Amino acid sequence: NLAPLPPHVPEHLVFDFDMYNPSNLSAGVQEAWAVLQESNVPDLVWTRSNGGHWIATRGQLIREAYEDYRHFSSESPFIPREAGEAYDFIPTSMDPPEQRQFRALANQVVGMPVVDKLENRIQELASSLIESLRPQGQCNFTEDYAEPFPIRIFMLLAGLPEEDIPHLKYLTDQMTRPDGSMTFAEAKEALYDYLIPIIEQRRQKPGTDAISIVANGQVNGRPITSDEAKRMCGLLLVGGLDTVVNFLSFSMEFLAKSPEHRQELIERPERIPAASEELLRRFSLVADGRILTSDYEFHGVQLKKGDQILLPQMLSGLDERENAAPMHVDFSRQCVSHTTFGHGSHLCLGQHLARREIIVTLKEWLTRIPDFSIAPGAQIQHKSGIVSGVQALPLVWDPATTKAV
Amino acid sequence: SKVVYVSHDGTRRELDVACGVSLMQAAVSNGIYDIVGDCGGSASCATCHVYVNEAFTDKVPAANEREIGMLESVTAELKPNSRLCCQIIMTPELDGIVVDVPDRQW
Ligand code: HEM
Ligand SMILES: CC1(C)[C@H]2CC(=O)[C@]1(C)C[C@H]2O
Ligand SMILES: CC1(C)[C@@H]2CC[C@@]1(C)C(=O)C2
Ligand code: FES
Ligand SMILES: [Ca+2]
Repeated sequence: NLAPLPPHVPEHLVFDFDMYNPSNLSAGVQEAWAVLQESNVPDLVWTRSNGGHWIATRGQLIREAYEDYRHFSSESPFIPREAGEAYDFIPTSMDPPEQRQFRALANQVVGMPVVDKLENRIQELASSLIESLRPQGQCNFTEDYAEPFPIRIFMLLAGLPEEDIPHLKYLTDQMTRPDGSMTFAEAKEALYDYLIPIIEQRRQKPGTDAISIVANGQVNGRPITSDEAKRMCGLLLVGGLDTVVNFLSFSMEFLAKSPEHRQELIERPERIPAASEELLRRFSLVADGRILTSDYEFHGVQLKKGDQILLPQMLSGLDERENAAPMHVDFSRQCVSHTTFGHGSHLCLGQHLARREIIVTLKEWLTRIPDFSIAPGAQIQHKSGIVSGVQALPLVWDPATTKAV
Repeated sequence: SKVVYVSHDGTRRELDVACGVSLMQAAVSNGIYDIVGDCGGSASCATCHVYVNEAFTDKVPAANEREIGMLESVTAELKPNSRLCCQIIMTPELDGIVVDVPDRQW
């Protein structure tokens, strides 16, 4: 459980925090993480939990470390270290200059121009799902909307058949919500095995879908290999699933408890993009980090080569030094600052797709089901980790209050 | 205030850009696709490169060390008036600012 204090860490910087089991979780995950920002806690602390690691608790430090990949390498970005053992997705673990090569190629797949023309399909997918739930007066939002929406968007983007969704759901679920029935490495291998024949077929018969574009791309001044292609195509899938499922769940949990905020977006739909940015701030959910490349003094703290440092994307936006009254959701918030998509060269390459998914969901949901609530007697349970989330979200509504459009 | 973005081909687009918003953000928000903004504005990718019109170069705050470092690796021609537009923050003093967008970012 608790690792020994390395000789260079002074006892006054020690703090009790398990990122996989924070104490006040029942209050909600973001609340539980905000203990790290209580009055006298240092900007940079050490926890004995999860192998032992640093935690930057404040936005200023988090941003700074993310902007310095020479001292803070992505080669080992996960805590505990063994959590990324069989993790080899691209380009998570690369620094520039190579990481930039892969990002250039990924930008051809999920860049702003591609999302903009993709929007009509995203809306149709969201609308269909929502209209199929509407008459029921109930759903589990996480399984009934949050999960199917992003994975169908991926099938569209990647030119893949709907009949392949159960298999892909299963594999990515095994990686992310393991059953015990299969290791992460087995599930990863099976995903790559699904991808790689499609990769090779489309390198020789190119199309306009994401797999064709990746398969035919150049990195480092030469053709992308099948191995590199599968390892990045794998993350274009996995990257877009759990984060979206869980972020949409936190948002809808919030809206289900906030009839005035719902009413704001119903009466003024044009506020939905601004509201979405404030929800990204308030319900930020990712927490990964970096590894020290050399001994380095940072903000008065001696860090050693090989130390891991958690730089939680979640905390920047909750930092009261960056946003006044950080737990308050204000759709009119003047200067919304967050690092919910990360920061530095690794900032989410899918950010524009994510925002469109968020914005479309909120507009297409609120248009049809403006009035909804948590199921009575439902105990809504958060989970904490590298991607924190909601286990389930039973919603209920009176169908008399809904509208088909 | 207004910003004018001149594409490599001479096409000019004029945007209303609010105080405190970066010229990269305004470009990416309004379909100026020749500005990519891949890193999301922390002088980490050099894909928001622009040439600031010399009428405004003594009005824009100078580029810091980080921006100067990041500019080293722009893929279009680096010029004396090259800036990362994510590092140019709109203010009323800059109303009218013209920037030229190179033919490549990646
Ligand atoms: C609310 C939704 C999302 C959130 C909060 C989010 C958050 C993040 C964060 C914080 C990172 C950086 C982690 C690090 O620096 O080590 C990241 C990376 C990444 N994301 Fe997202 N993401 C979201 C949606 C998406 C979507 C929709 C896609 C693709 C369809 C996607 C694909 C990726 C990929 C490929 C990376 C790796 C980028 C790199 O390492 O250079 N994400 N995401
Ligand atoms: C930390 C990440 C957000 C990043 C690397 C992961 O596996 C994520 C959990 C999804 C991916 O985009
Ligand atoms: C938790 C994760 C999101 C990340 C990618 C796979 C995963 C299960 C990890 O262990 C690292
Ligand atoms: S947007 Fe990345 S350097 Fe400007
Ligand atoms: Ca195999």
